[PDB]
Amino acid sequence: EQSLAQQPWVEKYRPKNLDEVTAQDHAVTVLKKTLKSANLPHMLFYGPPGTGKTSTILALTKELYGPDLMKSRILELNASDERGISIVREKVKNFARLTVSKPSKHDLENYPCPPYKIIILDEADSMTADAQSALRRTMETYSGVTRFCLICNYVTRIIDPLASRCSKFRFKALDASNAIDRLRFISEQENVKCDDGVLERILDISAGDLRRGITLLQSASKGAQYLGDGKNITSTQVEELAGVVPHDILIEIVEKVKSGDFDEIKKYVNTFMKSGWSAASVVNQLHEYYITNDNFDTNFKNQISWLLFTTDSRLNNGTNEHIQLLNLLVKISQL
Amino acid sequence: LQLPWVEKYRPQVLSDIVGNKETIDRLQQIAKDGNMPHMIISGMPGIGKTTSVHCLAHELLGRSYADGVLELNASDDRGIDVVRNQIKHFAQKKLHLPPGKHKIVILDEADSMTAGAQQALRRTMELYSNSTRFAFACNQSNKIIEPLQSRCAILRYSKLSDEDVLKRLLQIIKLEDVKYTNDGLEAIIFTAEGDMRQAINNLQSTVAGHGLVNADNVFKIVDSPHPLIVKKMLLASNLEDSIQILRTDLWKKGYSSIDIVTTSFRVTKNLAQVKESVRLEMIKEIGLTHMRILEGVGTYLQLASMLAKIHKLNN
Amino acid sequence: SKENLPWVEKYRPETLDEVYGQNEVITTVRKFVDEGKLPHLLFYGPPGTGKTSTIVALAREIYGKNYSNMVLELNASDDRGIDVVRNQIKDFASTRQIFSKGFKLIILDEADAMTNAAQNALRRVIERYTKNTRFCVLANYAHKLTPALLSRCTRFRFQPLPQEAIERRIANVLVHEKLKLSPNAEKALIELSNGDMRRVLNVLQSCKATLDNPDEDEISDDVIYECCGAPRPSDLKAVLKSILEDDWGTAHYTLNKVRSAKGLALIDLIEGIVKILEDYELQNEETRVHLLTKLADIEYSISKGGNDQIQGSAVIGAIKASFEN
Amino acid sequence: LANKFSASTVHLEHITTALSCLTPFGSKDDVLIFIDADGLSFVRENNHVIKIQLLLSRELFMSYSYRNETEDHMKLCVKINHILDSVSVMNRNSDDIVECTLSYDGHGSPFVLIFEDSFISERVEYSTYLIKDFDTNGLELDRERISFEAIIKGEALHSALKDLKEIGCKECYVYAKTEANDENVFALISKSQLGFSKIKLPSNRSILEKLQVFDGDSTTVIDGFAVIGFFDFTSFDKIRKSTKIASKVLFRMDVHGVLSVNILSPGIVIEVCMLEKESIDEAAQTEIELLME
Ligand SMILES: Nc1ncnc2c1ncn2[C@@H]1O[C@H](COP(=O)(O)OP(=O)(O)OP(O)(O)=S)[C@@H](O)[C@H]1O
Ligand SMILES: Nc1ncnc2c1ncn2[C@@H]1O[C@H](COP(=O)(O)OP(=O)(O)OP(O)(O)=S)[C@@H](O)[C@H]1O
Ligand SMILES: Nc1ncnc2c1ncn2[C@@H]1O[C@H](COP(=O)(O)OP(=O)(O)OP(O)(O)=S)[C@@H](O)[C@H]1O
Ligand SMILES: [Mg+2]
Ligand SMILES: [Mg+2]
Ligand SMILES: [Mg+2]
Repeated sequence: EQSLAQQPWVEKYRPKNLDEVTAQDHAVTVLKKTLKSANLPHMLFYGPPGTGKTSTILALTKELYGPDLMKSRILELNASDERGISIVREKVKNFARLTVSKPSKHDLENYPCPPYKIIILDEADSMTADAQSALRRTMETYSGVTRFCLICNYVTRIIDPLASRCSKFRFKALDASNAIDRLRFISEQENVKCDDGVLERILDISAGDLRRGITLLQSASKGAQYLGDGKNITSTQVEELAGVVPHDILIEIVEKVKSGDFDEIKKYVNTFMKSGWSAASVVNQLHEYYITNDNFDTNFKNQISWLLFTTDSRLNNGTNEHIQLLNLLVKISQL
Repeated sequence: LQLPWVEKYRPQVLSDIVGNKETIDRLQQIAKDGNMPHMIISGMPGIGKTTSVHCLAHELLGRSYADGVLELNASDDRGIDVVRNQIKHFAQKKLHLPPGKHKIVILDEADSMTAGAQQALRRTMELYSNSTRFAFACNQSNKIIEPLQSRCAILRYSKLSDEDVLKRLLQIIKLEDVKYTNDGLEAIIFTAEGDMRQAINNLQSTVAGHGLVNADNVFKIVDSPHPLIVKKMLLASNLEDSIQILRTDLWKKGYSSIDIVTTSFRVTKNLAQVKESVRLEMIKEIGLTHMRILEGVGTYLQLASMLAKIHKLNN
Repeated sequence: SKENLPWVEKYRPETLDEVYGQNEVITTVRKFVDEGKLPHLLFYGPPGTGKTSTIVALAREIYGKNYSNMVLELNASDDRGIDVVRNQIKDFASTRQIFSKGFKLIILDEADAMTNAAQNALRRVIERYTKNTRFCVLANYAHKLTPALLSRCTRFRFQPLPQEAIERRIANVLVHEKLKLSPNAEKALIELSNGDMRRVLNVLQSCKATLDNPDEDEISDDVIYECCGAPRPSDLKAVLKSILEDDWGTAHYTLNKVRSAKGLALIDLIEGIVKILEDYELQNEETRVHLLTKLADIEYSISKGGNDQIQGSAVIGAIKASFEN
Repeated sequence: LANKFSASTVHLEHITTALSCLTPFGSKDDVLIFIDADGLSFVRENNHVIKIQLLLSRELFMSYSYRNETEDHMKLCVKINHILDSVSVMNRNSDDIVECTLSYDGHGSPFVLIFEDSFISERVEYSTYLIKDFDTNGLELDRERISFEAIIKGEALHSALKDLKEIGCKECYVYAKTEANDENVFALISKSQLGFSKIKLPSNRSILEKLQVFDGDSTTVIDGFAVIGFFDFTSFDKIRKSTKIASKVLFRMDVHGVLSVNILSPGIVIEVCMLEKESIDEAAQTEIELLME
């Protein structure tokens, strides 16, 4: 029992077969029917973090080949590996040119064993443009015995020729509408007792990332188990664990911005940043508050939307949170 | 098989070379005199530099061309060891030539020579200038180190005019018995942009394609130079006109965004009409768009935004 | 063996008659080989227009079925430094034909990936051995090619595939397979192709996979949108109408609902709305300037990730502010 | 054995000799292996301009089994560097190795090399790769249009090749001429840093067994005509290792500019086919004529 309970829930509940993948049916159906058609094309999976791309490719390979044959039919490379132009021109090319290994009788009787290998390039968006160009004719020339699978979060980082060569699969964001069943199943398997709506709140907070939601659920379960009171988990505890600013603090910030005094805003922000709140979460909450508020006019909403977009882009660039937050609050106050 | 017209009709003599009339006349004077000094020939591609140097060497050395000329280009080994051994031995060779004649070392595409080899050539030129002379051919004269330039007479070739291109095209047509029209020759000259190699290639392609060289027949295969299209796009007084040009004439024809932005920068560098402040602002906007394209966002929307920003700069 | 191949490779043209959408270039090259006067060639064009297919078909026509013996093909997957040019290419170009089969052919696919030094070394190799050898260069980006190399080559532009050629190729694929395509589905496929045949073939293969019973089921536009996960035209029209007519709350709700209905991506909606607005008749020109600048900024920000809701609100606000002028 | 092909021998000189002969064609590239009832052949090609084929016959192996039925021959491709390294480490104790066996079990299986000692056996499996579209049979001698043929002793040819290599020869010219009174002239003319040099084989039946010029049809012998073949030394010198062990060498040049060298060392037989350069410069032709006259 201890051996099974020695893994984080994200890795513990990683899908084993393509049936366990959720909310990505538009591509899973094609991949599944490929097991019978044996007509797998070159694939380009792209999508936001934690949507099931790596899990999907691993499950597909396992279903196609099996525990034994996979070791000779799969070549996986990711960002942790060296992937320079020389690597692409020598190692990837050599593997793509390798003859298809002979399946055993057990493999043939138990698995389809298609007559080609698979090269997986995870985090392909980290590869240089020249290295990507080095793959163009390797993919076409040896398509009879090799199929390529590129995976990325930013599709624009893939050069246009490679995107053209690969059939594209977009993995959708996992939210409270399409990923609730999997999270509920995971909670039931672990006997996590939670109040109604807690799972939906977790999914809403995760914002399209099921891995984050599973980690949050595991943290809440650990806290509840340590407390050992037998009470159900609450949305307030989930928000606190997720780093969501309490509503009262956001209201105080809003009133300070409405006051319009630069010095008071500066002092309040200086005190607020001591708590360590992430600026991204505060900006997201402010956007949700202001954009959905019915007490403001169209011009104010347009200006604040542009201001929030600029601040979010600057933060994504990796800037000082205090400066950006103070600038945004001052700008909103001058509106 | 039949050679392509570019190589089939390469001139054998200096008299058949058109353009840069003063330069070709000076070369003919040198050829008929003999006292050839170290020389550098610079200019844009396809204007006769290689042809001029080879014809001059042939006429100077007569029957002794085989044993009196050493030719090296970027496709051969030209490192420091080559200078140390092959060029040195050639320059040391004692060859009996007619009075006023010297051995010629032709270094085509000399700009690509390594720094060490160029430095080594200094002593060779200093020691063996009595019996050997060097003819460098390049596109950028400044890419030859100054110590070597100091010993050589500079000769810069200008872009060929429409008149000389038309004259030699008419000669080629007479030789080939090609049916044509005036508008077709004008279109060929316009598309050549002063490069005669391209002019002959396009003439051969048109003659093959349809037999009759018409403007419509010429434009079926050959396209108008895209730098002029980019200039027209940039100089448009209305944003709608610029967008329409970008769409119809560039994007729908398959021109890549990176090529479009690079050409835009090159064209803006030479916009005489515009003011300096406007020009530098346009350069800044083009550079920002180029940076965005290099990151992977090579979309038509980015080019449209660049055009909009340029139009704002104009206003 | 061809059955197991992906459709992009399974339907690669084998003869010049199978290359569509490049009538002028194809006719010129066919007649050149007929007269045996092939010059040095450059094929410039965007991805998936038939450059590699055309050159391979021309080699097959010239040398029949033994072209592999007298054709030297090099691409970006191979090293093509100055040493390679000096030794391998030079030796191949300076040697006689296998059986005196006219001239030899050297194909430099994706030559825009070659270094400046190698390209410079190639000039005199091309010029000196023109009698025995002819060079073919293929490129998507001309700015990477040196002026001398461009001057030495006869240029041919592969345009984006016209609609009619795509329709003919799709009909050929449909007769080959046991597949049925609806006129609206074909229209959507052509619209999303952007003149690239690879995209058409890949999307058609995915659509066939999506069909439960391909022997009798017909592909509709809905199947194409599901396979590509792209927005429908109606969704784009509704979103634009809500943005341009309704209030901020209504527009936000409409965008959220349209996106959540099918898990659409914001970048696809932005591209569709930009295409729609490109045909709008604007009486104020500053509106176009603001639209283009702000939407390009939003696209660039999206390309690096960020917050999705903030970006959608930014799109709404940018459109509203631009049209308020 | 249960393998489709299995050949075992007790002489380790054949394998190392073949690998050494194949080495000059590149230490890091591909080698094609042909397997048939007649024997096992190693094939290499360089730059589509030169080809080498070394044949190990059935007699060379103490045991040879080829049980394949569907196909009369088997084709595979291996990396020469892998075999070179594996044999170099495994052959360090060359005195103790007693048996060497090759095995193969059709497409999709590795090429198995086993060195069997008195009490220790080392087994190595080489992965196979797809064979390039280029056909090695394309570069072949047209047996109906032989321009000339000649038979030479191995030692003299090896000495000539060494002399050419040591002077840094850059261009080679094979000159073959025949006259009356059994007068033969076979020579190699080298263009190098030294200029133009000549190596002439004697007209005796101990270094030049026979020489014939057939006017490009293999039938009509013509006297007074000289056949000149222009080659780049980078490819001509690739036969030096093969000639080192050669006992007799047969040169055969056709009208299509193809030169074939047959090297005979029960034995190891090597075929090297090379292409001639496009043309000869006027200066080179004049120098060659002056040298030969
Ligand atoms: N569609 C899904 N179905 C089921 N579990 C999922 C799904 N997506 C993510 N998960 C869970 O999240 C974990 C991570 O999934 P991944 O497939 O690695 O996500 P991802 O798309 O690869 O994220 P990136 O792009 O590497 S940041 C899995 O082990 C699952 O526990
Ligand atoms: N002035 C000219 N008169 C006649 N033909 C010309 C002239 N310039 C170029 N050509 C033609 O173009 C061919 C190439 O000329 P070259 O002199 O080799 O070009 P180039 O000036 O050397 O350009 P680069 O520097 O080598 S790229 C010649 O063989 C002619 O057919
Ligand atoms: N003109 C065409 N006619 C028919 N099919 C085409 C055509 N162009 C492309 N295709 C299809 O698309 C595939 C790829 O064509 P290619 O010629 O390799 O693309 P490309 O023009 O070389 O683009 P790049 O430069 O390599 S990204 C072919 O195998 C065909 O299935
Ligand atoms: Mg992943
Ligand atoms: Mg030149
Ligand atoms: Mg291509």
